[PDB]
Amino acid sequence: QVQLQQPGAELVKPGASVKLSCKASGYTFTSDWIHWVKQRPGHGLEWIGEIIPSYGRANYNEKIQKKATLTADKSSSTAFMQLSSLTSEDSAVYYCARERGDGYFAVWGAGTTVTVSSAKTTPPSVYPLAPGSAAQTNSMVTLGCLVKGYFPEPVTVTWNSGSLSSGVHTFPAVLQSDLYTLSSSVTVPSSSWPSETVTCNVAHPASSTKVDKKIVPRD
Amino acid sequence: QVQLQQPGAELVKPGASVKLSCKASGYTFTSDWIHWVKQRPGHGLEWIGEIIPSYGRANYNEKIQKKATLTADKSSSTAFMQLSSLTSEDSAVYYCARERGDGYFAVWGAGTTVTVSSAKTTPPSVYPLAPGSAAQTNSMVTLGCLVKGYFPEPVTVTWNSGSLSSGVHTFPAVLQSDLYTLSSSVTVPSSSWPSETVTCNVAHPASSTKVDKKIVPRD
Amino acid sequence: QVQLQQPGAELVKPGASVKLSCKASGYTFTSDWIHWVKQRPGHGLEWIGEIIPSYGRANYNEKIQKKATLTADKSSSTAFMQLSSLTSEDSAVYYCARERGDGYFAVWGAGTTVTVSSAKTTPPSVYPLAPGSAAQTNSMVTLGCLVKGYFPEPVTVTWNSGSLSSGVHTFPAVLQSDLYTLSSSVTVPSSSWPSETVTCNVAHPASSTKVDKKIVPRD
Amino acid sequence: QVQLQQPGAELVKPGASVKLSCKASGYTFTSDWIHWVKQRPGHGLEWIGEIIPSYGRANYNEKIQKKATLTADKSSSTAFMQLSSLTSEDSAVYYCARERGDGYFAVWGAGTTVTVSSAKTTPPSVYPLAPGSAAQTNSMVTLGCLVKGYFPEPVTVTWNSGSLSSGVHTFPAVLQSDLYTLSSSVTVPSSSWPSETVTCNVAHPASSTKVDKKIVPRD
Amino acid sequence: DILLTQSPAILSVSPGERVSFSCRASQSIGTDIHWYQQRTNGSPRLLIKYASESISGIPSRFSGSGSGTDFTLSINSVESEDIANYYCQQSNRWPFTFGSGTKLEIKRADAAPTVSIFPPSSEQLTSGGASVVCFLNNFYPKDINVKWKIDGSERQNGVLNSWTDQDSKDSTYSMSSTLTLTKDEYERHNSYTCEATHKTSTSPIVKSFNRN
Amino acid sequence: DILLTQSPAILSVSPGERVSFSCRASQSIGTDIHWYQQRTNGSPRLLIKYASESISGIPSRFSGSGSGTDFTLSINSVESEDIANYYCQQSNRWPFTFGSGTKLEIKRADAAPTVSIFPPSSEQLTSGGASVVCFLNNFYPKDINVKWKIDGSERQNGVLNSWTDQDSKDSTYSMSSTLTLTKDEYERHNSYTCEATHKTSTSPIVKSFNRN
Amino acid sequence: DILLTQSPAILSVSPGERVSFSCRASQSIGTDIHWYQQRTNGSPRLLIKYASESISGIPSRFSGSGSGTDFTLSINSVESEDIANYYCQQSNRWPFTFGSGTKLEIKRADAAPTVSIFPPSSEQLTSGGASVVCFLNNFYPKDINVKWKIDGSERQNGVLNSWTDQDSKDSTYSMSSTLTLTKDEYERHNSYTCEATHKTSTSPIVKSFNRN
Amino acid sequence: DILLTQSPAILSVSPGERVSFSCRASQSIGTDIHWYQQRTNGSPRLLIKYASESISGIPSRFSGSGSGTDFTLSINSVESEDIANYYCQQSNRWPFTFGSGTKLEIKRADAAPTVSIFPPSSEQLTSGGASVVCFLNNFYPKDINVKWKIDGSERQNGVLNSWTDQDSKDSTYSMSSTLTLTKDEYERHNSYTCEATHKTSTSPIVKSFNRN
Ligand SMILES: CCCCCC[N+](CCCCCC)(CCCCCC)CCCCCC
Ligand SMILES: CCCCCCCCCO
Ligand SMILES: CCCCCCCCCO
Ligand SMILES: CCCCCCCCCO
Ligand SMILES: CCCCCCCCCO
Ligand SMILES: c1ccc2[nH]ccc2c1
Ligand SMILES: c1ccc2[nH]ccc2c1
Ligand SMILES: c1ccc2[nH]ccc2c1
Ligand SMILES: c1ccc2[nH]ccc2c1
Repeated sequence: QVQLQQPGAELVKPGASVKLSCKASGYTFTSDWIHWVKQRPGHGLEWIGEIIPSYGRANYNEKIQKKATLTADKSSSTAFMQLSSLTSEDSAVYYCARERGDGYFAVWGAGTTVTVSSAKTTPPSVYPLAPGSAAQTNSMVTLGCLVKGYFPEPVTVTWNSGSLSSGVHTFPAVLQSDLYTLSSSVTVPSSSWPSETVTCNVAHPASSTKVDKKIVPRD
Repeated sequence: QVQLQQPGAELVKPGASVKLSCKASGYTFTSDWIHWVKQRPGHGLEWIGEIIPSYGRANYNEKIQKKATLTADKSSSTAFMQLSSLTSEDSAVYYCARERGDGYFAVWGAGTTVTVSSAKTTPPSVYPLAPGSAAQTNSMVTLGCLVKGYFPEPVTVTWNSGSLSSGVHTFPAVLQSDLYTLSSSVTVPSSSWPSETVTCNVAHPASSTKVDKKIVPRD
Repeated sequence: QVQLQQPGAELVKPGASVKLSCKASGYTFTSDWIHWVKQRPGHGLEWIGEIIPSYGRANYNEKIQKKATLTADKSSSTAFMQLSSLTSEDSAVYYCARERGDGYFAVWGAGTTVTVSSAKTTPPSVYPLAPGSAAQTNSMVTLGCLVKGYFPEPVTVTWNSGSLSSGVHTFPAVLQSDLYTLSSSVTVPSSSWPSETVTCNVAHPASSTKVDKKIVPRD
Repeated sequence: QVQLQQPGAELVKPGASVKLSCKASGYTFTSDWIHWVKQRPGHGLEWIGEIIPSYGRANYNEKIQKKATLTADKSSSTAFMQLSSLTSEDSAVYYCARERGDGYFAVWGAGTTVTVSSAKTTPPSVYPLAPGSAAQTNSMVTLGCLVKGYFPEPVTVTWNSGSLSSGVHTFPAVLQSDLYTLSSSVTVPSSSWPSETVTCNVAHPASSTKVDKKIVPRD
Repeated sequence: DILLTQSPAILSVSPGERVSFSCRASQSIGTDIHWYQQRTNGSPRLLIKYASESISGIPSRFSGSGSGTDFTLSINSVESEDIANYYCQQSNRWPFTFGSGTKLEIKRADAAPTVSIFPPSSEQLTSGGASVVCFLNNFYPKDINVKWKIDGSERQNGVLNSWTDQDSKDSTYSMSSTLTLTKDEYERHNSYTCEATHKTSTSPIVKSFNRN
Repeated sequence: DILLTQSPAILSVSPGERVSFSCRASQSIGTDIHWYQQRTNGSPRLLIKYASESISGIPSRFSGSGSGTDFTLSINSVESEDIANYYCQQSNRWPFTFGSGTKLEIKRADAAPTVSIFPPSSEQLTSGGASVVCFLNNFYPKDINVKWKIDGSERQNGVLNSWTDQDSKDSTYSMSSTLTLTKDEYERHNSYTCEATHKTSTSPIVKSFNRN
Repeated sequence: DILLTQSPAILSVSPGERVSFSCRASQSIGTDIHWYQQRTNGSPRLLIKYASESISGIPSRFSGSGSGTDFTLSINSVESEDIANYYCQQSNRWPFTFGSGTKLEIKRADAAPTVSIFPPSSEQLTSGGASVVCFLNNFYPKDINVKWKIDGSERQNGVLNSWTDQDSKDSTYSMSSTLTLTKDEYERHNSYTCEATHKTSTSPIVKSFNRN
Repeated sequence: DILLTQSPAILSVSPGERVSFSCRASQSIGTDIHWYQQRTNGSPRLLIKYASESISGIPSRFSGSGSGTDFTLSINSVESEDIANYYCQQSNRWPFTFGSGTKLEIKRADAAPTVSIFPPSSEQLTSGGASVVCFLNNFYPKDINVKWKIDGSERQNGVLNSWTDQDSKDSTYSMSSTLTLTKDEYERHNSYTCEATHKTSTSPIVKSFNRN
């Protein structure tokens, strides 16, 4: 099962402050350490700090400005990082991981995309992309769906809620006037469409949406 | 209170020899070390030696010509550095500092400016600088006073004996034909002058002077 | 006596797998280690691994792709290296050597030339080279014999099965259309030929040949 | 007194072999080591080896060809270095020195100039150099004497057997057709010559000479 | 604190070759190095621990080696699923530290894009905007040009493009180009074409649709 | 003895930026590094001890980090009071040793001088000499030219200038120019002007007084 | 793992000179270095162990020295039997490791080849092929040219050459050039000559035989 | 074995200046360095032991300092008797080792030679040879030219020169030039002159004697 559970997302205003959570399952020892690791986009991994829950002792990277304060609820197996007084510098995916006290990170969360913006949450508009009747075809057909006008990042996009994985491209969002936008491609054999249904599922954790959208041909 | 007390100044002739003093207050331990540190002008800090008073064992920097001999009077809490047979090389501010035997210098004296010269002590002449009646003014006014014809360095200059600190510039002395000279600026709101008095106090420790000088407008 | 005995040769097909042997004589201790060392042609020595027979514990070079598996029959004093799934990369002389647990290789085998080829074993054709009747002579005469159309390497070539060693040149084989070929020179005083017999012995271990060939003058 | 006594000189033929001696006085301990040090001309010092006499254990520089074999007669307080099978490479001053087992060389011999030559010992011819009657003079006068046609090096040259030291120049020998030659200068006040006698003493240890030569004016 | 240097920063290699990633430490750390893999938007995944110890799940293609200050991660015969960033990390002395990372890139055979043009949806139009999407898919090498022409005449306003990193299914690249106008402006034209220019053909691959 | 290297020697930075000073040791010294601050004519003041341990009095802007041979002093958001030299020092092995030092310099907004000309005092004149003082105050950047003109004609004899280092109240610079003559020579002229030329204006700022 | 660097890679020296081979380790290894010798097609042979300890069998010409990270193998007065590759190897820390090796090469006096041309054997001809062999033997220096002429006319088809490495009997080099045709083609010519061009003579050394 | 590097190899300095000689070791050796002095044809003399410990006999001008891998010998106010080579040596690990040495050279005021020409001795002539000696004495700087003229005509045959190293009495240099002929050849000329050309004068200093 998923050993470490973190929120997909958090938006924060400049000078404001956020509390990330990291919940754990599987074998818990009192000798276990939870670590937090920051990754700014298109950058590397940066150790921030660690805590040992069965106590509450925590240590921090001294080589960076100290934004963090770590804590744990030993009852609910949850670790928390208080990130306080953030700036745009502080925007990043923050992972948590678990180390059994023997120095490596066996297991990691999926991480929380933290966006520091004055701007406002906006759910995404989703729209099919079936091809025009003029377009001829091969032994394969390419369908797709277009996620736009959203903020903050991220979104995840699936094809038939996991079952369709071979043949899928999601592109990076592009930001313009404070709304991200992207598209996702999928390619099935033409003989499997539209008899066999094809649907793009789209999660946006910052507004807690998750909308399906079927791709039918054009009327 | 001021933990370490050193003379402002000492003049010495080439080949002559001087005894600097460093007196201590506050928590004294028998495990305490007093250090001496030399700083030639516009240069860095140079460790010279150390002594532990509650004993009289002293060690010296071996990487330099040995000018120093350290001693202490454990009764009067004073440490002494005998600088002997000096040249102009040896002209510098010498600090003393105190280290509790754990390797850092928590506390330092203000240091003794030691000048090695054939030349002669000369107290400073002080003169106002109020502006001419032709000069127009802002919401602020700049007064000043001019310290000249002195030797050796240094002098300190205050404005109303400490109370006026915001708005003050003392310039570095310039030496010409064996007398230093400098000026000090101060800037108050024009509406506070001359109703509210403004006075430059000027200490020259090598001649033990200390003269006030009020700044009135020009008759 | 010859302390370590290895086959001269083994041919293997791409993806196939071979078992080299290294048999030992002389003082055997239970504290002895057998090592294997690879030398690709015109390259250096590369440690592959070691085993201690009186146990069966073996260690391998971690810095290379692991082709080897070591074992021993403590009864027959033989060590084995299983080289598995080879490519042409893996073609090389592999030595075994013995280290008494004090870190150096006192004694080495002669090594096994391992060739990884789709091609087929071919014994060598041998042919004299006595000089033509037109050719005049010195106080020395040069005879020789020509080993050709063989595969895989190697061959050894002797002159009167060891007794003739001064004056001998064997040249490196050259490969063309999947058969190696070479020649070997020998130079005796002219007055010792052909009264005193002169014969080239030629071993090709991959086909288990070994043919003598006398060098008489030309009819 | 002179703690370590070595011969001034030894000549040796290529392939021949010599035994240098180093005799000791002053405080001898059984914990003392004698060292030998080689200095080729216009080169540095090169440690050769050491021995501890009160035992006979000796160690050698492993970084050089081993010409040396060390030994001692504990009875006569003498250490010996057997230099064997020499070449011109091996020509050099060899010092001995004494180290009390605490790593430095408090005391050194004067060293033995060892010359490796096919050539033959030749004592030196000595000749005055008083000035010609045409030559006028200052408050000082320069006399000198000329040591020539000798082999091998060295020679020492004194002026009144030690008493005259201020004002003396001995020049380096120059070698031509297997005989060295040099001169030595001395400069006294003109008023001290020739009333007060002036004499050049000249030792050549390889032929065991030592000749005085007075410097009178020219008849 | 221990500095971990990873060279080179980018490592291009051919399918099936043996590849090696370096990680040098600023002082001797035994074998307390661990190597992680992070795919595009993945989280990291432990591959090798204590420099050479296998983990379960991980293809035997992956091994590690080294001790002291020099470590190597190696992959026997690279393949598409290996396209990722690779990090090293030390536990020898506090604080734990990470290397700056190395990206693996596979040089594959050249491939031409598969182009697909997409009209706006009737859903989208309703809300008063119109975006036309072109997908330039599964090509190699990464460099490509997309041209938009409206009714025979090239347009440059209102176009956003996005390119995927190399793909772990087939070492190819892909690109989406998105043309965005109002309904107003989309209404007063007939023919949209996305043109694509790529090494693999001297002729552009062009794809068009008409509203009428 | 342990050599402590500080780079760079001068560190220019903008107000409010995060800044970092380096101190490298010639062999590993644990965390036995301590950092000091010395303002213009101040004595030194301990800022950080044992590489990262806070001292009381010191703004939390200041932190330190490192261990072994590489240490860093950092200031979160620099500000004017930080203008100083910064030294490092080791207690790991005898004798204690200091680094050569790094000066912090803040690039601020441009500012024009505030000029002020000052007649001699009647006190001074009494003794048989006369010095006229011009103050060029609170400008940025440091480069500036002062010109003296007597009765319309530039004079160069008898002038001494002195410039302050950057000021911890406002990161500006200041300068004093002092013109010194006898009473005799001051008597036989009417009009003294100090002219000042500075980046901030194409026109010089000029300040004059007349004795008559 | 310990890196052992050997410089230089090739070491040319004159007969009887003292020669020295270097082996530098990537960290201090006491005296746990051992030196091996490998002649052309020989297996290796231990020469020196623990940096300086003699082995029995080995001429006293060979010594070793060094400790820590710098080691030297030395030969007093090189001679022909010394022509070989020389390797170093460490046992200080696991795994054992080898240096990349140094080849010794002796510069000797110039020597002209001894040429010898050889007709095919009647044995060979039987099977339907014919190879003529020229031996260019015991020359120095290694560079040499062999020319084949058939009935006065240079041929280039069907020729294979092979050169020996320097020879441990006399520091010379040797070469074999082998001309291979069918019986058919060997039959329709009279005169084969192998010509040899070498530094030692301006005139080529030529050797010929005729079938008729 | 421990390598000891001495820089620079030559150290020129002015009388009375403080001078410093460096000695760097190839690994940390505590304070087990010792410094020796060797004058021209002297044997060496211990100056400083264990890096900084005074020896009795040695002027307090001499001190030493350093520990680990960097050591310094210093002389407060150099003077003529200090002209020598200076060596360092280590006892930290076997074998003991020496540095390659540094020569001290004092730049002094310029001085012109004192020339002196010397006829052969009657003793010498007896044996059937004749050498005339010129001494060029106590000059600075070292570069100088000596010319021989016989009866107005420059001779170059039969001349040997020798130059002293810098002199520990006065930092000057000296030179001897020796002209050697048979009695036969010395007999058939009248006037010998040794001419000397030196920086200090545009006119040569010339010295002559006549047999008649
Ligand atoms: C390899 C040095 C040999 C000395 C063995 C004892 N050490 C343990 C203490 C470690 C000190 C910090 C390295 C070193 C003690 C002597 C200090 C000289 C370095 C060896 C510990 C293993 C680390 C060696 C580098
Ligand atoms: C004997 C006392 C042991 C206490 C260890 C706890 C460490 C606390 C860390 O800051
Ligand atoms: C057992 C003797 C201890 C004496 C320690 C005092 C150190 C004096 C320093 O020179
Ligand atoms: C006390 C247990 C000792 C066992 C040692 C055997 C080592 C096995 C290697 O993998
Ligand atoms: C217990 C045995 C001690 C013997 C030490 C002597 C060393 C001899 C050196 O080669
Ligand atoms: C990826 C590929 C091509 C590109 N041209 C300009 C930016 C850019 C990004
Ligand atoms: C400070 C500023 C400007 C300057 N121009 C010449 C010296 C000098 C010093
Ligand atoms: C050995 C000698 C000479 C050569 N010329 C071309 C290859 C080659 C090899
Ligand atoms: C010392 C001084 C000058 C010299 N010119 C040529 C050799 C030589 C030696």
